[PDB]
Amino acid sequence: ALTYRGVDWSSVVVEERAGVSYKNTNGNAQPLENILAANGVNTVRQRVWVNPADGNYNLDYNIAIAKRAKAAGLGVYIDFHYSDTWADPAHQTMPAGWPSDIDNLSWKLYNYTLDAANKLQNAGIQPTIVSIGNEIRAGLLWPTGRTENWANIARLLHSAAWGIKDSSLSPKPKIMIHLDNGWDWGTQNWWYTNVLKQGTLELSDFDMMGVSFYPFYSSSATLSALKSSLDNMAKTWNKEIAVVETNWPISCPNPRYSFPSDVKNIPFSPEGQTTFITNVANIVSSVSRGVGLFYWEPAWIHNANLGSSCADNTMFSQSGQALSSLSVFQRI
Ligand SMILES: *[C@@H]1O[C@H](CO)[C@@H](O)[C@H](O)[C@H]1NC(C)=O
Repeated sequence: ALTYRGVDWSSVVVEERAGVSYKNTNGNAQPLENILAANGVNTVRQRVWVNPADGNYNLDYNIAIAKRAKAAGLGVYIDFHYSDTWADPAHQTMPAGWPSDIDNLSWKLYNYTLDAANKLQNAGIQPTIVSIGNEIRAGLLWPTGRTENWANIARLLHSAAWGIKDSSLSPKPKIMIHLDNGWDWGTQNWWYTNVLKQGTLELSDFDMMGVSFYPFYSSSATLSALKSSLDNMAKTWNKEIAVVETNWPISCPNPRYSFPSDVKNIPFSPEGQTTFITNVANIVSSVSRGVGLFYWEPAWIHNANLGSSCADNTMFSQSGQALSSLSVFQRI
């Protein structure tokens, strides 16, 4: 049913360079991209940073792994953070060297996006999806695009979108706007309504609405709330929808927040991951134009808790072997 069955495998080269040797469920060594493909994955998400000091996740880093994904028959979803480091609702740090005034920043954002798009094209990489920003619920490129400067945000997003549209990418990618807390209809509605009413960024400027959906940052993240929120988003703007980030723990000794009521019966184990992922996938599929699901960093074994309060959210053993839960992508 789902058009996109994927995972964010951004850390792949970082882990291989750290000595990780990935193995299939049979226990035999095999390139990660091939393991993913063999398990049903058809798309990989990758975070792109502007000028990270150590080079990890910069454009060259992404082109190299995108080529590998392409060779494994996997489509590529480019996630522009528009920052030199992690971009999230609490951090949208201006890339070093970029101007702060809206006129010039908008132009810089356009140039950067256009440039990156053309470089991807020249490398033979045509991403199927491109998000202009990562979880920009509180805006982007702070403080210039910090909420509530809806006028600046809409303008910046318009420039980013057209940087892609004016590029040489062929075929062109679907343009996505990504917000966190997919279950929170109030915030989704508040954000899109205020951004779209500015008159610069138009509905026709983008194609997809992506949301993050995690069970360990609030008990309000129920499957029912996700369903209702996505249904509302679909009926209001009728754009393709996708859960672009999600996790389920195989181990969670002491959570910082209570888990959502409709998932408390799901065990912390590979079997549990299979159940949770399949259920989230089917919630998306039950939504008008719900087309994708992406698990976040299933193979980052050296960062098992993946920034959450739960101990282990990966889908691979500490020795680098794919767990039984990875084949879930063959059934959604
Ligand atoms: C954007 O690129 C154009 C053409 O290369 C250049 O003239 C302009 O100065 C750039 N804008 C910014 C703010 O970098």
